[PDB]
Amino acid sequence: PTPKYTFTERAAAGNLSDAEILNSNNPTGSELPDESDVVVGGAGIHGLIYALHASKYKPNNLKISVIEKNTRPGYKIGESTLPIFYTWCKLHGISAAYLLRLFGLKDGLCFYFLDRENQGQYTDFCSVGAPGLVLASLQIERPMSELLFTILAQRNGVNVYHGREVDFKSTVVQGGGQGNKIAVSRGKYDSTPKTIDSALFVDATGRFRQFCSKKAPRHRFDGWNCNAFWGYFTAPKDESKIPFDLYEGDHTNHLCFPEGWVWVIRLPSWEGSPIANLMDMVTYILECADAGVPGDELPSSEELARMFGLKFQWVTSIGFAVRNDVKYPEDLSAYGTREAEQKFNYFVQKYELLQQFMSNFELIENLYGPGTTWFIRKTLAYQSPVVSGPGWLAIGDACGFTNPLYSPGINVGMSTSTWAAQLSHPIVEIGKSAPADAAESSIRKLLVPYDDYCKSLVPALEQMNRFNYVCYRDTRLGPQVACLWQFFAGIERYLSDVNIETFAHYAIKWVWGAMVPEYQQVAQKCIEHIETVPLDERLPDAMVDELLAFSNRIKSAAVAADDFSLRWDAILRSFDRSLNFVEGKTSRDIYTRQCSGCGAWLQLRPDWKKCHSCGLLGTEPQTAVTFDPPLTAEEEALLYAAWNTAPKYDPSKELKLPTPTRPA
Ligand SMILES: Cc1cc2nc3c(=O)[nH]c(=O)nc-3n(C[C@H](O)[C@H](O)[C@H](O)COP(=O)(O)OP(=O)(O)OC[C@H]3O[C@@H](n4cnc5c(N)ncnc54)[C@H](O)[C@@H]3O)c2cc1C
Ligand SMILES: CC1(C)c2[nH]c3ccccc3c2C[C@@]23CN4CCC[C@]4(C[C@@H]12)C(=O)N3
Ligand SMILES: CC1(C)c2[nH]c3ccccc3c2C[C@@]23CN4CCC[C@]4(C[C@@H]12)C(=O)N3
Ligand SMILES: [Cl-]
Ligand SMILES: [Zn+2]
Repeated sequence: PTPKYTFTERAAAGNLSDAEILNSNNPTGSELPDESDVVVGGAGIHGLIYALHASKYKPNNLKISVIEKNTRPGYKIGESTLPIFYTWCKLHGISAAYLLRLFGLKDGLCFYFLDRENQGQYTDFCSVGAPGLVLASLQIERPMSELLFTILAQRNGVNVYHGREVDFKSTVVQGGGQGNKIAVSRGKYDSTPKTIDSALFVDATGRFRQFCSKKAPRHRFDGWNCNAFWGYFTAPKDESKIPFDLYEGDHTNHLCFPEGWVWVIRLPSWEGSPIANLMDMVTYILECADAGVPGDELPSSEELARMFGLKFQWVTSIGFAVRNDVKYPEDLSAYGTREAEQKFNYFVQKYELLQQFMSNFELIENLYGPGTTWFIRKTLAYQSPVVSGPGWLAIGDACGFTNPLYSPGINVGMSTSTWAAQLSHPIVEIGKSAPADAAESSIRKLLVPYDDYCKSLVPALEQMNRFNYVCYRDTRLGPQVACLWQFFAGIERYLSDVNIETFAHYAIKWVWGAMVPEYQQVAQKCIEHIETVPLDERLPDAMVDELLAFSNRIKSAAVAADDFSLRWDAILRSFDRSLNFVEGKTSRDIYTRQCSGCGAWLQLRPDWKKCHSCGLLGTEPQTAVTFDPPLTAEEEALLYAAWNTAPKYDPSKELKLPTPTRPA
């Protein structure tokens, strides 16, 4: 495809504001419709996942308008995504060759556990992603992902209006398909608000809970909660001075310690780019995805920046997520002038390994505009008690949230988004096909499983977070108990079978394994023991002994019961085939490599000879995956064959669950 500069030229020709050039790509047009089936408040990632999944699940059935108050896709924290998310992208027609032009490569999760009372000591837990011919995971800049999903939505009959705000004071939401009247303005100053008459409202306003907070107060869990503070840093090409052995920048890296943990995420940034130019670049990438352009013939990230007049750079997202029962010194003005800055630099110098690590990174000033060098957010975890009701439902963060750790936010949260997308078709049709009282009753009953799933979802994620946090207080519990159980219970068994039709059903069965019984039994023994040791104390060695032995005893039976064949010793660096810990083990599969030219991390596959980020040609041999233990040519061919394309929908197939096989 020859690249078009439609939006760049349209914007210049009419001197269009940012929201005006975006809204001009709507199928219905730049202005709001009088009527719609579904109005979605908020075009965060979940508002857009919802609209894309709803229209793709059953095309040309629902008219859907998304209202987003940001004039353009705004900054958001929450950048790490997982195989289920990529699979969802691939099911919606965008595979890794195209996604990697926009987003950073993620190849598994690695953890380093720092000893507090013995500064310099650490242990690790390392896993891998997948071969480039199986799948990828992504590190996404959220203004870019929201742009990609806006454009994809508009190309699929969904209207998306930026710079428009739902007025939750004058909006009327009523049940039984009688009719919502959603008030949409450009802000509180706006004299001329519009109304969209509609059947269903979707609250996707995130943590702001702008609608469902009117139906129930925010709910907090017992015990400590968490705070976060973070910033953006350079991404070094040469990672060899990082003080951890075998560190790799294309993992989501976790630096863990008694008070909490630090995320390290390498991802490219498009900040400084004009919005119209970005629309042309994204539109071109989708046209390339439509045409099936091979990766080696697709222009590199940097070439796209030159082609469309964009700004491109590599940055590292580094942040703290710590408990809110930590004791800070009263005076912290030696570490900065803002609180977020102060607590960040204070915590860095509390750990010699953190200070040594951070000394490889240079701080970026105001990457996302003024005032954005530092971020802080306090009291992270919460739950919405009421997530649906007559005329409305809520998705994503508006239902609840726990912690950045293991990225439940996007990757687990999309179970609600996609299930709600599927549920919306009968909800609207019920309203159009039955009188009001019966419609409201039938819809209420239809939504009981959605309400009940949501009600139980956040508490299970909360216990998962506390399980990991308490085990992060010891350098043996962290890797050998918490991480081991998360990956065993939460690895996505049978993901290669998921399609558009089964996706919501599969996703709600995942929950990162947090509902698995043996997982909760180990999680409860650990939490019950460790929560009785004050944070400023070291866990007694006998307590670690007892917990480690308990976990390994439950583990052996649950592992034996699982009927899913996995090369566990190839996927977890520190464990053998039966998930036994091996003290010195170091052998794992190798799926990635770092570009000698630009530093970007690449997936190994024979048909990707050039770097997708800068276009530099690597040597042919480098494209060879290393399987340890080895695979035959047939075993390798059989692997890649399973992951080529998703299966057609068979209404007689039993859905195979991601969680491990029950013992019974
Ligand atoms: C420190 C931290 C780190 C995290 N890291 C990760 C991670 O690595 N991976 C991960 O998966 N998750 C992560 N999360 C969680 C993640 O950020 C959220 O789960 C995710 O962004 C939820 O997005 P959403 O679409 O639900 O809401 P949001 O992205 O918050 O979108 C809400 C939207 O609603 C709009 N809006 C609000 N009011 C109105 C109105 N009246 N009219 C119109 N529009 C309105 C806002 O402008 C906004 O665009 C992290 C969270 C935190 C706090
Ligand atoms: C299931 C998968 C998405 C996955 N989910 C994880 C969760 C936590 C830690 C590691 C993983 C992995 C690595 C896997 C294991 N599978 C072996 C055959 C195909 C596949 C898919 C992929 C692979 O190549 N790598
Ligand atoms: C298992 C089932 C009760 C179910 N449980 C859910 C939970 C959440 C969301 C959706 C579902 C569904 C829909 C299913 C999926 N199954 C495919 C083969 C037979 C069956 C039974 C039924 C079917 O036809 N529809
Ligand atoms: Cl993650
Ligand atoms: Zn390169």
